[PDB]
Amino acid sequence: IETVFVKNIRMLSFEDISKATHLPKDNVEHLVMRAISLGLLKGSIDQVNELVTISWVQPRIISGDQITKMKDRLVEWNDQVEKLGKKMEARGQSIWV
Amino acid sequence: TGRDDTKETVYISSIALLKMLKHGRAGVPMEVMGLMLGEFVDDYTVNVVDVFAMPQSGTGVSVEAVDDVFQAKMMDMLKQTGRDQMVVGWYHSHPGFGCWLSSVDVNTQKSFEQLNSRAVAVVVDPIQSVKGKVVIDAFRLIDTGALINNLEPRQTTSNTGLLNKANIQALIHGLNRHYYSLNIDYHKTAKETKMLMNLHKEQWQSGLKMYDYEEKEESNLAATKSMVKIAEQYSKRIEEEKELTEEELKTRYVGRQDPKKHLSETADETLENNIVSVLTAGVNSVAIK
Amino acid sequence: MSLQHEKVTIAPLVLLSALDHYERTQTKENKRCVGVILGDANSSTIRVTNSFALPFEEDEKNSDVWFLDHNYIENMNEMCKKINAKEKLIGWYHSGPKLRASDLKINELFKKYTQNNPLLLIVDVKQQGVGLPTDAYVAIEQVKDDGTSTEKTFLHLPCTIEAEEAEEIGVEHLLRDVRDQAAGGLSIRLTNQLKSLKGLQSKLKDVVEYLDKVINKELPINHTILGKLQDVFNLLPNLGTPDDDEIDVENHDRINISNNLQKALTVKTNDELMVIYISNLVRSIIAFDDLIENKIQNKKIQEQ
Amino acid sequence: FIFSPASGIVDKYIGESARIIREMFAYAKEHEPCIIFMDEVDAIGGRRFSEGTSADREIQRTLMELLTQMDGFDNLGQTKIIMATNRPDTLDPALLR
Amino acid sequence: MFTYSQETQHGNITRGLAVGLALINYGRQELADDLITKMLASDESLLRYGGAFTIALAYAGTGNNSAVKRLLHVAVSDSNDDVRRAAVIALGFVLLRDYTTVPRIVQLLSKSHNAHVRCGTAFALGIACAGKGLQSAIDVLDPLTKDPVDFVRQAAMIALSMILIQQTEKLNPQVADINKNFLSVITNKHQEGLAKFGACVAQGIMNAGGRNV
Amino acid sequence: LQSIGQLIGEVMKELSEEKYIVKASSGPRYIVGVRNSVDRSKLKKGVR
Amino acid sequence: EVKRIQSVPLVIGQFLEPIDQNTGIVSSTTGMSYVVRILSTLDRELLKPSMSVALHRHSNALVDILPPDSDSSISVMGENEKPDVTYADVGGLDMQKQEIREAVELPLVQADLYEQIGIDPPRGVLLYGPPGTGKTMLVKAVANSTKAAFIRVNGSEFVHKYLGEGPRMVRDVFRLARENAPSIIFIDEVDSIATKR
Amino acid sequence: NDKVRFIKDELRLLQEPGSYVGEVIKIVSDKKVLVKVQPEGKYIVDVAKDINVKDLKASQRVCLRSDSYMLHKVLENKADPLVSLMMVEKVPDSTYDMVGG
Ligand SMILES: Nc1ncnc2c1ncn2[C@@H]1O[C@H](COP(=O)(O)OP(=O)(O)OP(=O)(O)O)[C@@H](O)[C@H]1O
Ligand SMILES: Nc1ncnc2c1ncn2[C@@H]1O[C@H](COP(=O)(O)OP(=O)(O)O)[C@@H](O)[C@H]1O
Ligand SMILES: [Mg+2]
Repeated sequence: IETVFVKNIRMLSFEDISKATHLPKDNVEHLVMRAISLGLLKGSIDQVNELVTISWVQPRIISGDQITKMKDRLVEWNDQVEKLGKKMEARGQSIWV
Repeated sequence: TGRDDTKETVYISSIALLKMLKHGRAGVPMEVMGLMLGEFVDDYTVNVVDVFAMPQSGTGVSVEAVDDVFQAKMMDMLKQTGRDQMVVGWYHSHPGFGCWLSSVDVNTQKSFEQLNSRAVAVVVDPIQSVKGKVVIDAFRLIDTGALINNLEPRQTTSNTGLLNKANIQALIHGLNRHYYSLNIDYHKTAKETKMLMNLHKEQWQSGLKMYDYEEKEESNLAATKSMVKIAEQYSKRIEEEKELTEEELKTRYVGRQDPKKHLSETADETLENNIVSVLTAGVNSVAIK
Repeated sequence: MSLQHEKVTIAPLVLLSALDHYERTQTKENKRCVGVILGDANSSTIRVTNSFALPFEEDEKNSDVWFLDHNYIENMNEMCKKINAKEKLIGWYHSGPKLRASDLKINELFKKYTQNNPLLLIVDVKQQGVGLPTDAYVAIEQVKDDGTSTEKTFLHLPCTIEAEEAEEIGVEHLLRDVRDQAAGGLSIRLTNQLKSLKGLQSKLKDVVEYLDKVINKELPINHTILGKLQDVFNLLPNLGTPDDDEIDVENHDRINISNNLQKALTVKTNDELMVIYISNLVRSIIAFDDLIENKIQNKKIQEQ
Repeated sequence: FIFSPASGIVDKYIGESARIIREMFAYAKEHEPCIIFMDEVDAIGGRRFSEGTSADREIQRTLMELLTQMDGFDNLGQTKIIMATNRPDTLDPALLR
Repeated sequence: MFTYSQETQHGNITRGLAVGLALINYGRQELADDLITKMLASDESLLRYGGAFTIALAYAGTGNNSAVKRLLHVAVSDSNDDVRRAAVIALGFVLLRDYTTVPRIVQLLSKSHNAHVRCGTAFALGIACAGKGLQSAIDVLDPLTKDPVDFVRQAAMIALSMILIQQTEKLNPQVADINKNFLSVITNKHQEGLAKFGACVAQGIMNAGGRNV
Repeated sequence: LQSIGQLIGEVMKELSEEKYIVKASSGPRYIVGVRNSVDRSKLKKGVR
Repeated sequence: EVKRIQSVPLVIGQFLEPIDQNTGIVSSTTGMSYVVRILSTLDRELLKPSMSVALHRHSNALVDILPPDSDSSISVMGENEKPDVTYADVGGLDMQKQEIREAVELPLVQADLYEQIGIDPPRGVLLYGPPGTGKTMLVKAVANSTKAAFIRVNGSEFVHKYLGEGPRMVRDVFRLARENAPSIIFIDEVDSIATKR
Repeated sequence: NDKVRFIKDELRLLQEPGSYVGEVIKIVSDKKVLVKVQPEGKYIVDVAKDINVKDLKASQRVCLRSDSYMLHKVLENKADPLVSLMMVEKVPDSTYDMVGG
C-alpha cells in the first residue's frame, strides 16, 4: 500500500515486490489477493505481463514527508495548465465574444 | 392646475416584482391582495421599494378584507429596523380575468385614494407569467365628478402618449374611460444586476464538464440519418419548379415547407456542436495528465 | 439535532432582499446585519424562500459584544405565518463579508427556535467573485483525531440556486442580458472553454501556496484537507493506456461528421450561387426595355 | 362483494352509466376473488327494441358494454357473475349466453 | 453638473443635466473627450441620452471619421431603445458640413424595423439634409412616412418639411404630393393623436413665416 | 386554508422524456411537466 | 423567445382544415372552434389533414404540432398485448376460414398481389350471427396466427362523456393504424353505434 | 434583418383573445348579422368596415373576433347541406357505358 501510494507509477513488477517483502512469486500473488478482499487496495493482476496494476489506494494518515511529495505533483499540473493556456489564448484570437 | 397632474410612472424595484409574483402564485386560483410601500418624488415618479401582503380572506378581495391590525403592526415591525416609508398604493390579483379593475376594486381604490391621492392599484396576473413575458399593469382612478369636469386631457399632458390596452369591448371601456393607465418600467442598481447575473461556482467552470460519450454518439448518429430523409425531400423539389410564377411552383412541388432551408439548419446546428466536443476532449486529455 | 442540509437551494429573491436591508439600516464600516431566514426544512434540499431583518447592533470594540432582540423574532414569525404557513425559522443570515467565530455563539441562540440545525448563510453584500456570492455553513459538533474535544465549528455546505416558475420569469422580465458564463452559440462556448480552464488554474495555484504555509508558516494540519488531494491523485486519468487509444478513435468519428457536414453546406450555398446569376440574366432583359420607358420619363420632366 | 342493483347503475348522463360498470369490473381485478351479484335485473334485460322511446337505446348502449367485458380481449379472471332475475325470458338471448 | 446628476432623484433633472453637459461642451472636440467616455459608460439611460449629443455638438461640422464611428456603435449595440434613438438623431449635427453622403449611412438603419431607430432615422435625415432638397434623402423617408407605427410617422412628416423648406410645385411636383399627404392626416380622426400632432406641426413648418422663411 | 388544490389526470401517453400527454378529469388533454419527485418508471399508462 | 411559446403547458385541439398556410381552423377539445395563426417553420405535411396538435393555453394559437402516433385513443393492443386464443380452439369453422384468409391475411402479407392481377381489394368484414357461434373466437385465432398489429377498440371507448369527446376518439384510431400500416382495427360490437332506426 | 424581424413580429401576431368560427343564419337590415356560433348560441352582432350584409348570406361561414363577436372576414369556406345527405348515403354517378346491354 506504501509503495504504490508514494510512487507516481501504479503498476509494479513482481520482482520489485519480491525483493522488498522477501517473498516468492506464489506469496506476492496471495498478498495482493488479500489486500483486495479486506479492501486495503483494489486492482487487477496480470500474471502474464507480471504486473500488479493497482487502481485504487485507501486514503490513510499523511505525515510530514508525504505532504512534500503530494505538493510537488500539484506544482507540475499547475504550471502545465498555465503553458497550455497561453496557446489557447493565442489561437482563436479573432473571437472571444 | 399648477402641477403636472398626471399619473405616476410606477417604477417597480428588482425586489418588489418577484415578491408580488411569488405571493400571487401560491394563492392561485383564489384572489390575493397586499400593500405597495414606496416613496413619492416629482409629481409623476413613484419608485415602489418593497411590498407586504395583507392576509387571505374567505370572500377574497374586499374593502372589508383590509384589516387595520395587520397593516399597522407589520408596519411597526419595519419601523424598528427603519426600512418603512409610506403606503403608495396596493396590489391585488385577478388571475381569472385580464388586467382591469373588477367592480369591487374600484370602490376599494376610492377609499385608498381618499387617504392618499397618489394611490395606485397594480393588477398582477401570476397565471399569465407562465410565459416568457410577465403581464402586469397599473391603474389609478379618475373620479366620476372628474369626467364631468372634463379633466381627462390634463392627465395625459407631458407624457410620451404611449399607453397600454387589454382586450376589447368591456375590458377596454373600463380602462380608458373610467381609470387611467401609465406604463411600468423596472429599476435597478449595478450591484443587483451582478447578483442576478451570477449563477453557480461551477457554471463558469462547466466547459470542462464533458458529457458521456454514449450520448455524444447518439448526437452523431441521429443527425446523419435524418439528413438522408430531408435530402430525399430536397431532390423532389428541384425536379420541376422552373416554369413561371414563383409562389405557384412552390405550392406545387413542395417549395413551401422548405426542405432547402431546413437541411442547412440541421447541418449547421450539429456542426457547431461537434467543433467544441473535439475541443473539449483535446483539452482535458492533455491538461490534466 | 440532524444534518439534512446536503443541498441549500436559495431563492434569488432572498439575495436581492438582503442587499436592500443592509443599505436601509446603512451598516457600513465593518458593521453587520442579521435577519431571520424563513423557509422549509426536513428536506435534504433546504429551501430559502424568504428573509426579514432583525434589529441587531454589532459593536466595534469587540466582536463578542452585540445586541439582538429576542422579543422581535416571534412577532415577525407570526405575521409571516399568516401569509404562508410553511415558513418557520431555518437559520439567520450574516452579511459577511467573511466567516467569524463569534457567529458560533449567535448560532447556538438560534438553535432554540429551530427544530432543524441552524443555517448560517453568509450573504455577501460585496459581490466578490464571478461565481456565487453565497457560501453556506451549518454549525455542527465533532470530536477530532487530534486530541480535540467537543468542538463547535462550521462545515461548508455547497451552494446552489433554484427559483420558482413565477420567480424565474420575474428575472427574465427585469433583465435582458446574454451573460459571460453562458453556454450559447459557437463564439460563446469558445469563450466559456477558455474561462473555465483559467478558472481551475486559479484555484490550484492557491493550494500550492497553502501547502507551503502549513510547513513553514505553521498553519494547522487537518485530515479533511489532505484527504481530498489524495483522492485527486488516485482517480487521475492516464494516457497512453488503451483508454487513450479509444479516445483518439472517438475523436476521428466526431472529425468525420464535421467533415461530411462541411461538404453538405457547400452544395446548398453553390445552389444559391447559380440562382443569383440566373436572376441577373432575367433582370438584364427588363433593364433594356426600361431605358425606352425612361426616355419618356426624362422628357416629361423637361417639357413641364 | 358488490353488487349493483338493476337500477342504481342506471344514470341520466350517457357514457356515465357505461362508466360505473366498466370501472366496477376494474375494481374486481384488484380486490379479487370477487362475486358480482346483479340483483333483480330486468332493467337492461330488455331486447333490441328501439322502435319505442329513447330509453330503449339507453338499454342498448349499457348492454353492449357488458359483452366486451364477459368475453373479449378483456378476459376474466377470478371475478364471478351471479345474476338474480325474477323471470328469465324477459332477457336478450345474448344474456342467456 | 456631472456630480449632481447622481444626487437628484427627479426624472426631469437627470435628463436635463445630460443635455446641458452636451451644450456647454459645444466645439470642444478633444477637450471634451474625458466627459464623452464617462457618460457612455454609465449604465443608466439618461446620461447616455445626453451622452450621444456631446459627440454631436463637440465634433459639429468636423469631418472626423472617429466622431461618426462612435455614434454608429452606440446605435446598434446598446440594448435600450431610447439609447439607440439619441445616437441616430446626432449624426446630422456632425454632418451639417457635407450632407450629400448622409442617406447612405442611414439606409441600413431605415431598413431595420425598430420603432425608436426608424423614428430617429427620420430625424437624422431632417436635420442633415435641410436647406435645399436631396433626392436620395427624400426617397429613404418615403417608407418611413407610410410606416405602421405612429411615432415613426410623426417624426417623418416633420423631417421632409425641413428638407423641402419653402419649395413650390412649380419647381418640383413631389412637394405638392408630400404636402397633400399631410392634409389627409389632419382630416383623419381614426388614427392616433400621435400622427395628428406631427401633421399639424409639419404642415406649418412648410408655410412658416407668412410664406417667406 | 393556505394549501391549494390539485387537479387529477392520467397518463394517456408518453410524448418525449420530459413531456407527457395527460387527459385531465376536466376532460381536455394537456401537455405537462415533471418534477424530480416522480420518475419515468413510476409513471405508466392508466395511473392517476 | 420563440421556444418559450412552444413549451408547456399546452391544451390539445384538433386541426380540421386549412384556409391558409399560416392561418388554420382548429377545433379545441374545450368545445370551442378557433381560427388561429400558425407558426412558420413548423412542418405542415401531416398538419393539413386532421391530426392532433398543441395550442397555447391562454391566447389560443397554433404554436407547435404533435405527431399522429401519440395522442392515440388507446395504444396498439397487438404488440403490447398478444391474443389469448389460437387456432387450436378452432377445428371446425372452416367455411369462414376460407373467406377470412382471403380478407384479412391477404392484404397484410402483400397488398400488391391484388393490384397486379387487376382485382381491386375487398374492404371491411362484417361478421354476423348469434355471438355464441365463435365469430369473436375466429378473430383472435387468425390474429395470433398472422401476427400483425391489432387494435382493441370498442364503442364504450368511443363514447361521449363531455362535449366533442366522441368524434375525436374516432379520428385517432385510424390515424394510428396508417402510421404503422398495415393494421387491423377491431371494433367488437357496433350494435349500439349503429341502429337501423 | 428580414429574418429576425419576422420572428419578433410573429410573437405579437400569435397572441389572440380567441377568434372563432361562426355561420350566418340570416341578416337584419339595421346593419347587423344574426350569427350562430357553431358550438354556442345565436348573437346579433355588428360588422367591420371590410364587409357588409350584402357580402354576407345564409349558410356562409364568417370569422369572428371574440370579445364582442365582431365580424372580421368572410371565411374561405362554405357549407352546403345537400352534399351532407348525398355523401353520407354515398353513391357515384355513371355514364351509359356502365349500364350498356
Ligand atoms: N370454433 C370454436 N372452438 C373452440 N371454442 C370456441 C369455438 N367457437 C367459440 N368458442 C368459444 O366460445 C366463446 C365465445 O367466442 P368469442 O370469444 O369469439 O365471442 P362472440 O361470439 O363474438 O361474442 P360477443 O361478440 O357478443 O362478445 C369463446 O370462449 C370461444 O373460445
Ligand atoms: N348495364 C351494365 N353494364 C355494366 N355493368 C353493369 C350493368 N348493370 C349492372 N352492372 C354491374 O352490376 C352492379 C349491380 O348493379 P346496380 O346498378 O347496383 O343495380 P340496381 O339495378 O339494383 O339499381 C353494378 O354496380 C355494376 O357493377
Ligand atoms: Mg366477441
